[PDB]
Amino acid sequence: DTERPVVNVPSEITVYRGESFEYFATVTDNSNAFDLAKTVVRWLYSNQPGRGTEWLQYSVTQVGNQLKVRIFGNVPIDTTIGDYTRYVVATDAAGNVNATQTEMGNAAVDKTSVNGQFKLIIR
Ligand SMILES: CC(=O)N[C@@H]1[C@@H](O[C@@H]2O[C@H](CO)[C@H](O)[C@H](O[C@]3(C(=O)O)C[C@H](O)[C@@H](NC(C)=O)[C@H]([C@H](O)[C@H](O)CO)O3)[C@H]2O)[C@@H](O)[C@@H](CO)O[C@@H]1O
Ligand SMILES: [Mg+2]
Repeated sequence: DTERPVVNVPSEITVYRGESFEYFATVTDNSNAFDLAKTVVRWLYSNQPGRGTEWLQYSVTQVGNQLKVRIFGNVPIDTTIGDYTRYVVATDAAGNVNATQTEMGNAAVDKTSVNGQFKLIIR
């Protein structure tokens, strides 16, 4: 397996101050096999949910040949509204990833996107 996994995540997901939310991403791979421990939802700079979105939670569950990545949490009532770019990163059993931190950063400079990138919109 040299072929990377593919995340399907909505390009925008909208959450609301004071409310709980739940959205999903799904993941396929040519090998149908994954490293779930290395499948995460994170911001650019580190494998963390990110400043201003520390309450962004996720879980990863395999069902058949797909991963189901639940993206969920409770938005604090006093969170800053606006847009937050975040990433679903998946890893196949062979260690291929859909996007690396370096690919994410280069896309950010160039005003573009990588597979698994999404916009978290807080209202
Ligand atoms: C601080 C800085 O300019 N660092 C750049 C770095 O820039 C970040 O790149 C991100 C890529 O995921 C985003 O483009 C960040 O911008 C936004 C975002 O997440 O979309 C803009 C939003 O308007 C802003 N939201 C609010 C409510 O202010 C968010 C938010 O501050 C952050 O997500 C943190 O929660 O930020 C952008 O800041 C990137 O361009 C790299 C490339 O190497 O270079 C510097 O590190
Ligand atoms: Mg693969």
